[PDB]
Amino acid sequence: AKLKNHTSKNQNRKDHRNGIKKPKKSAYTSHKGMCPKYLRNLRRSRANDPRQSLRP
Amino acid sequence: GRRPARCYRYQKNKPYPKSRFCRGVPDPKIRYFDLGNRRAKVNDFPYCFHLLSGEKEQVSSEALEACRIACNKYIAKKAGKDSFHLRIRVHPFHVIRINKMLLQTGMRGAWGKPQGTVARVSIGQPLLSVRCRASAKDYVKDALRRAKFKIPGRQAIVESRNWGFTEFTKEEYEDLRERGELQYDGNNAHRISRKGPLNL
Amino acid sequence: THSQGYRCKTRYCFARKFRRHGMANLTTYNRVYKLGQYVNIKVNGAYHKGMPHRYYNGRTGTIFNIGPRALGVQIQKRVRGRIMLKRINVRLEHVHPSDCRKNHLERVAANDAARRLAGQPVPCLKRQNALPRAAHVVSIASAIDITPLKYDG
RNA sequence: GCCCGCCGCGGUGCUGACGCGCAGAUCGCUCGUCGGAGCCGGGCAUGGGGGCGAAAGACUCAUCGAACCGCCUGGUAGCUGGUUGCCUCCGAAAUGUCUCCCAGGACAGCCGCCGCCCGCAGUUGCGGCCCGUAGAGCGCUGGCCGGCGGCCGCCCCCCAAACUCCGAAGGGCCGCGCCGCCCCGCCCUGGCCUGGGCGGGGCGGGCGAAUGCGGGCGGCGCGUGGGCCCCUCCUGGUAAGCAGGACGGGCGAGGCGGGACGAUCCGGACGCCGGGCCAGGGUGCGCCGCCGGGGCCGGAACGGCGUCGGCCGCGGCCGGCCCGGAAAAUGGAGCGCGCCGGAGCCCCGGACCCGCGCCCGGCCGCCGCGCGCGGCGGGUAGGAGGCCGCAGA
RNA sequence: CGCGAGGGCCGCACCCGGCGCUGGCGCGACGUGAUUUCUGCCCAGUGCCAGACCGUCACCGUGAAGCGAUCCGCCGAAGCCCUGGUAAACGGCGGGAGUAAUGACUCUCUUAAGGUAGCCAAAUGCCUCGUCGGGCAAUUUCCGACGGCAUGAAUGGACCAACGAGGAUCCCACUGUCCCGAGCCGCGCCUCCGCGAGCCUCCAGCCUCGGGAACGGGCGAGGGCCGGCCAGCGGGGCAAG
RNA sequence: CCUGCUACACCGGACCGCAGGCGUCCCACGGCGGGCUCAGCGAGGACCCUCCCGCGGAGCAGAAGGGCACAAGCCCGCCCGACCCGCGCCCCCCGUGCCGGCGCGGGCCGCGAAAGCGGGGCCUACCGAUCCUUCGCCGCCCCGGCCGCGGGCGCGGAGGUGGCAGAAAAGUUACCACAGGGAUAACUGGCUUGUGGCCGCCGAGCGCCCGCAGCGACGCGGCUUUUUGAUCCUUCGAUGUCGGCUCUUCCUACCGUCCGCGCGCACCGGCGCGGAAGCGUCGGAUUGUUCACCCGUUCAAGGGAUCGUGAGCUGGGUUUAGACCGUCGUGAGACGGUUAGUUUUACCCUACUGGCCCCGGGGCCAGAGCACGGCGGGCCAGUACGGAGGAACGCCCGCCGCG
RNA sequence: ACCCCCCCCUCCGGCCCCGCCGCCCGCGCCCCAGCCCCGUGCCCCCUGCCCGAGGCGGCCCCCGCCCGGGAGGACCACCC
RNA sequence: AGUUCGGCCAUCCUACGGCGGAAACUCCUUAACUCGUUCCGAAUUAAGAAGAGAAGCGCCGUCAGGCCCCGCCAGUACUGCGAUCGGAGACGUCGUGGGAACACGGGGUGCCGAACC
RNA sequence: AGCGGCCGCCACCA
Ligand SMILES: [K+]
Ligand SMILES: [K+]
Ligand SMILES: [K+]
Ligand SMILES: [K+]
Ligand SMILES: [K+]
Ligand SMILES: [K+]
Ligand SMILES: [K+]
Ligand SMILES: [K+]
Ligand SMILES: [K+]
Ligand SMILES: [K+]
Ligand SMILES: [K+]
Ligand SMILES: [K+]
Ligand SMILES: [K+]
Ligand SMILES: [K+]
Ligand SMILES: [K+]
Ligand SMILES: [K+]
Ligand SMILES: [K+]
Ligand SMILES: [K+]
Ligand SMILES: [K+]
Ligand SMILES: [K+]
Ligand SMILES: [K+]
Ligand SMILES: [K+]
Ligand SMILES: [K+]
Ligand SMILES: [K+]
Ligand SMILES: [K+]
Ligand SMILES: [K+]
Ligand SMILES: [K+]
Ligand SMILES: [K+]
Ligand SMILES: [K+]
Ligand SMILES: [K+]
Ligand SMILES: [K+]
Ligand SMILES: [K+]
Ligand SMILES: [K+]
Ligand SMILES: [K+]
Ligand SMILES: [K+]
Ligand SMILES: [K+]
Ligand SMILES: [K+]
Ligand SMILES: [K+]
Ligand SMILES: [K+]
Ligand SMILES: [K+]
Ligand SMILES: [K+]
Ligand SMILES: [K+]
Ligand SMILES: [K+]
Ligand SMILES: [K+]
Ligand SMILES: [K+]
Ligand SMILES: [K+]
Ligand SMILES: [K+]
Ligand SMILES: [K+]
Ligand SMILES: [K+]
Ligand SMILES: [K+]
Ligand SMILES: [K+]
Ligand SMILES: [K+]
Ligand SMILES: [K+]
Ligand SMILES: [K+]
Ligand SMILES: [K+]
Ligand SMILES: [K+]
Ligand SMILES: [K+]
Ligand SMILES: [K+]
Ligand SMILES: [K+]
Ligand SMILES: [K+]
Ligand SMILES: [K+]
Ligand SMILES: [K+]
Ligand SMILES: [K+]
Ligand SMILES: [Mg+2]
Ligand SMILES: [Mg+2]
Ligand SMILES: [Mg+2]
Ligand SMILES: [Mg+2]
Ligand SMILES: [Mg+2]
Ligand SMILES: [Mg+2]
Ligand SMILES: [Mg+2]
Ligand SMILES: [Mg+2]
Ligand SMILES: [Mg+2]
Ligand SMILES: [Mg+2]
Ligand SMILES: [Mg+2]
Ligand SMILES: [Mg+2]
Ligand SMILES: [Mg+2]
Ligand SMILES: [Mg+2]
Ligand SMILES: [Mg+2]
Ligand SMILES: [Mg+2]
Ligand SMILES: [Mg+2]
Ligand SMILES: [Mg+2]
Ligand SMILES: [Mg+2]
Ligand SMILES: [Mg+2]
Ligand SMILES: [Mg+2]
Ligand SMILES: [Mg+2]
Ligand SMILES: [Mg+2]
Ligand SMILES: [Mg+2]
Ligand SMILES: [Mg+2]
Ligand SMILES: [Mg+2]
Ligand SMILES: [Mg+2]
Ligand SMILES: [Mg+2]
Ligand SMILES: [Mg+2]
Ligand SMILES: [Mg+2]
Ligand SMILES: [Mg+2]
Ligand SMILES: [Mg+2]
Ligand SMILES: [Mg+2]
Ligand SMILES: [Mg+2]
Ligand SMILES: [Mg+2]
Ligand SMILES: [Mg+2]
Repeated sequence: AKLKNHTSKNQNRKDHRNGIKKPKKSAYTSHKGMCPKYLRNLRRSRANDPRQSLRP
Repeated sequence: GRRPARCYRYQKNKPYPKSRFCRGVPDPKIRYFDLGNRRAKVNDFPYCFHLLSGEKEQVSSEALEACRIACNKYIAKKAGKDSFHLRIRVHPFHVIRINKMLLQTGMRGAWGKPQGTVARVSIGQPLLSVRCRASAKDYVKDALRRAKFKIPGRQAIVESRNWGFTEFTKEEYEDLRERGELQYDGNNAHRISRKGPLNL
Repeated sequence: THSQGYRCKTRYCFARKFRRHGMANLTTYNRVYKLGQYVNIKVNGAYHKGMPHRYYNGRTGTIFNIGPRALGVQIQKRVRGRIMLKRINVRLEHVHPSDCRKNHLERVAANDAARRLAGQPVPCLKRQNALPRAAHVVSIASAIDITPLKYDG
């Protein structure tokens, strides 16, 4: 026997029932994928700033 | 050898012409579209008549051939072979398919083979046109009546204000010829150039 | 569909505009881009390296990375009930600086300017959605008289 | 191992009787054979994947294409049947991907419950970018009827889901509060006294569309993974109450009134009552409710000196309502009876009839609350809380 | 077709058994199916068999190397391979073109061989109710001829007197098979005294149309109808099993 | 897996939908630099050469779409970025894997004066887990020690699963099965009406003449559900599945009989149309046949009712188990012909046919039932009509079927 | 007009008349025309709410079997 | 006004006629050296100053082709939302929003920025 | 993959 192949009939209503979620606020500032040569210089600069440095 | 014409009356499919994708199409029945006396000049035949379509449908090429022979033969009796020029306006460009019963598979793989051609016409579109002189003006609507009984649906017979198969009205055309400003082709009339290099 | 390769369904969107074939003009490489800037994605079909997928044509995003040859852009993309923040790397021929906040910077500059001027009372600086028209007089010394026309066929 | 024929041994035809029998295979008549590879009694031999068979897969105690008896064994089943008290609060899916998958599952979605923590939107407006569809067209890739002028040039009828120089409606993505101005600190990039990033100070400021409204995060788990119909838009097919797709809605899982009659159409979505108002449809009698006014009197091509009304000049074209074209099998259905300057069709105006649907009042329960009172209540599969009843310590 | 007994075929867990109290006029394994007349061609494929040791093909044994495990060589039984035999083994047994309306004839491609003697629209012929003839007023049946979807030689071919509760066609005689039914006998049925069960059952039991899971007893609308029983009957209860 | 279209201008979107492609090919057909310009038209030149103009009309391995001119095409020079070590993202998507791509940090190189470019062949396809085996680094372990062989392990490739998220796998059952399924065929019914069947409209023609007495091509418009298909809604804890026999009722799309008109109607006999469903439509030879085909007669329409009718019959056919033949199959077996093969139960309810539940004599009538068709003969009359032939109204006398 | 309806013909709830021999109930009559409509376009409007003869129209009641023969017949019934 | 380097890439292009040059750019002259031509100093590389406005280049012209703007085409084609509107249907209508293209007629025919003469 | 001379015979865990 044959059954149905495909439909999207009820799927936009299921997509809306819990609201359309939004991504976490901290995903907008993740360092993942930035230049390493920029992320190296970023750490170096702060370690030598007494207002920012966190060395003991 | 044919299904009754009700099986392909309405425009249900997208147009399907003969191309490099559609092959094996049989030849249509109608092959002449300009009859009567087509080489007569523009100034000879000032009267024009039409047969306007009243439906959005499809006309077969078997029916187009029947209506061409009916109209043409009637005028070539009452008025002679050279008093009129009859043009068939619509051309059969659409292919209709048939899924042939005879082992027999029914609706599995049901895409059909070419079987014929039909012309796709719309509301108020001309199907036949006639231009004639005064000696035939009486008998053109009798020949258009003959053709109407070969065509499915409701059709309307009308007389135009234009001059023959030209684009000006008789009064407009008369005056333009009256002052000079109108061009002449072979059987068609145009306006003064008024553009481009002056003479040479 | 039955066939879903990377550049499927691209017959018109990746084609060039009429009489706009050939190399890109050199402003494509002399613009300065900065972290946090807004950009539009438009695929140039003659440049095949760092060419984003067709989903991203006609979206607006924000720069997160400035690389030697390519830029990193963040796009919000809806997937089946949630939004996802996607990150892509795209070469310069497919990016243009965006004016989505151009109108907002003109207004912020104009309100502080018109405050400095004070017109001794401060003007109303909120945007106003078009109000119904006020009362006024109009002359009818010369008035035209029309009517429906008859059917001509 | 001849022929007719009795007992005996067998079992042909009536497709006879019987078929809740005399009987879990019998009875009547008819019929094969009857000195022989003939028939009958007792004793003895062969045992289950084995025996025995002039061979039919026949027979082996009513059991045979593998006997019977007890145990392994309450064998396994994605498959059929059944699955036991009440009230309250919430409430689905019939879809994506993989699967020796296609009558089954796992992961995702949808829902419940338990929580924990501190601006928001299935909307319009304003601003910036994106698309190649309807239409239009023949320049491009193709297709196509003819006419003029000297292969070539000008006209010209007609075209495309896999043609497009043009191009909507319609959609889509982003933005709409913190800005300016001078300084100072730290470290890959530059010819440099350059940049870029992350921070500190001193200063002036300042809440910069509409409308509504409190928001975010996690844990554990169930049911579902055969759908179908309507409206618009499509594909195959002569077509289909056929088969396959799309936005939104419905039935499923939605009571009530109306559509004579129907899961889905027109209204309206539901605690228990009393009063009022009235949606959809209607208002001769069945059967709750009507009067006034102006007109007229299932189905195709194609016909009509039926009637009333128009347009263009006796003629030619039309419109409304009707007549012909109009043939099926039990007796029968504009719901019935019946009506016909209506109790019929189109339009205008004033009423009337009734769905707890809306409004007002009382009571119940739930969820909230300036503790004064306020808003709400349907439900299959499924989930949670508070309890009624039974036997015993 | 196999076997001369130290054998052959079979049984059987083992020991031990059957044919066998037997010996080729015997025992065992298969096919065909009295008589009469016959039994053609093909050993390429598959199967079987005997004669040769070519290649391949075990362990054992043996040589060389190694600290040893081990590695590499040589040796090489049966079988296969190779050489032959065998169809009353299994099976198989033809195309195109012209040539006196036919084709003795010829050229041609081809197989291991190209179906011989015979028989036939057969219990085997698709086309097909084949064609012609016999028989009938009239015959898709029958018989006789003619010649192959896919006839044919112990897959046994053809013919056959006698025989058959075997399958067919025709004729005489005979008749209630029939035109077309009628009358009669006994026993059941039926009524009564005595005796006295099974099956089945949501609830019920009159119709027509509509709608509806597209053929309703119930639902919408119409038309009928006191209630209670018997002898019969087979339309319905989509009757029961 | 891939391109274009279906697809209705974000993305996404089905079919055994349409037109097609892929399992390869190339040490150059690759990288880089420089130079150059292609296809061709036109016009020239002894029996390839030159100029001019040239938006690509060429070429770029192979489908399709897109891209490209001092180049991405062609020619020349030098080369091997068709490398090594370590990460991230895109497409598909559950935001898992796989193929494919892109962006980077660090080594080592090629070409170029240099800026630069280069991880193959312009872009969209060209491919593969666990376990095992094999090879290559740099090391670690063999658990009472140490040395030499050997074995194992951490990282990366290769040997393959095309049914491609990846079992190791031939048939037959007509001797038969089990669990289920109307999620799914064979038979009624339903929707549909291509095909079948029936009916109109137009008027090229035929008909001596004369389109319409009778006909009617080419075309066009409908109806029916008595053919056959298409579909899969109802039924698989079962609706007895062909015909014939018997019996009843219904439809009209009317064949004979009845009543009117028309004719290419003299009579006779034919033909066409409207109204009309009362009566009639039969006996036989061969076939299971429905159908068909012949012979005969008072000359002989078509259909429906669960393809009306099996607790009404019959059982010839089809349709279990025995058996034979031909073709096919290694075989068990399969399919065109052939022969033998059990037809079960009513006493219930309704329907129907009659009969009953005691009530004088004679009558009337509401409702319901229903029944006289057809074929001849004599006279008219060998007459009307027109030679051959050859009628009729009416009356009277018979026959057949039915009652 | 072989069609359709009625007669004839078959069945027939109910009813009527006649034989033998009481009850109750009600109280209201022009006709005919509609393009002569003959002078219209009214009356009734109390069924108890205070109505209750005679005539004229209604209503109720009223009639055995067993037994034996048959031309009748399953049993019954039917005719004698 | 000119040259070198650019931005936007035709209102700048193409064709045919013209008009100009003090400076500038160009054409032009040469084969010792440098380097070069599937052959060729054509190109290109080197070295120069006799001659030019004939070209290129700048400017002007043309009922010029193209390109660019505006108006018309036209509230037409088509279309979102709503309708117990009409029609056997095919299709059309009304309410409330959005709104083309072809054709046709008129106008136009590069400007901006750094350094030098 | 193994011997021999495209032929033979023999081998078989992703
Ligand atoms: K017509
Ligand atoms: K996605
Ligand atoms: K006997
Ligand atoms: K009997
Ligand atoms: K017996
Ligand atoms: K004897
Ligand atoms: K035994
Ligand atoms: K056994
Ligand atoms: K057993
Ligand atoms: K047991
Ligand atoms: K046991
Ligand atoms: K199972
Ligand atoms: K099972
Ligand atoms: K059960
Ligand atoms: K399987
Ligand atoms: K599945
Ligand atoms: K399953
Ligand atoms: K589940
Ligand atoms: K074209
Ligand atoms: K079809
Ligand atoms: K609902
Ligand atoms: K009229
Ligand atoms: K009705
Ligand atoms: K033999
Ligand atoms: K024998
Ligand atoms: K013989
Ligand atoms: K052989
Ligand atoms: K041999
Ligand atoms: K052999
Ligand atoms: K022969
Ligand atoms: K014969
Ligand atoms: K043979
Ligand atoms: K004999
Ligand atoms: K016998
Ligand atoms: K015998
Ligand atoms: K016998
Ligand atoms: K009798
Ligand atoms: K129905
Ligand atoms: K029904
Ligand atoms: K029922
Ligand atoms: K039934
Ligand atoms: K996902
Ligand atoms: K890929
Ligand atoms: K790298
Ligand atoms: K592996
Ligand atoms: K490995
Ligand atoms: K079962
Ligand atoms: K099933
Ligand atoms: K089902
Ligand atoms: K179903
Ligand atoms: K139909
Ligand atoms: K079915
Ligand atoms: K069915
Ligand atoms: K069934
Ligand atoms: K049933
Ligand atoms: K008749
Ligand atoms: K028998
Ligand atoms: K008679
Ligand atoms: K008779
Ligand atoms: K009689
Ligand atoms: K009658
Ligand atoms: K009579
Ligand atoms: K010059
Ligand atoms: Mg959500
Ligand atoms: Mg279609
Ligand atoms: Mg004997
Ligand atoms: Mg005997
Ligand atoms: Mg019997
Ligand atoms: Mg068991
Ligand atoms: Mg069990
Ligand atoms: Mg709720
Ligand atoms: Mg599903
Ligand atoms: Mg698998
Ligand atoms: Mg698998
Ligand atoms: Mg359906
Ligand atoms: Mg359900
Ligand atoms: Mg109702
Ligand atoms: Mg009433
Ligand atoms: Mg509730
Ligand atoms: Mg035999
Ligand atoms: Mg032989
Ligand atoms: Mg044989
Ligand atoms: Mg008799
Ligand atoms: Mg029932
Ligand atoms: Mg009812
Ligand atoms: Mg019955
Ligand atoms: Mg690449
Ligand atoms: Mg798979
Ligand atoms: Mg058997
Ligand atoms: Mg079904
Ligand atoms: Mg039909
Ligand atoms: Mg089904
Ligand atoms: Mg049954
Ligand atoms: Mg039955
Ligand atoms: Mg039947
Ligand atoms: Mg029956
Ligand atoms: Mg039966
Ligand atoms: Mg059998
Ligand atoms: Mg009567």
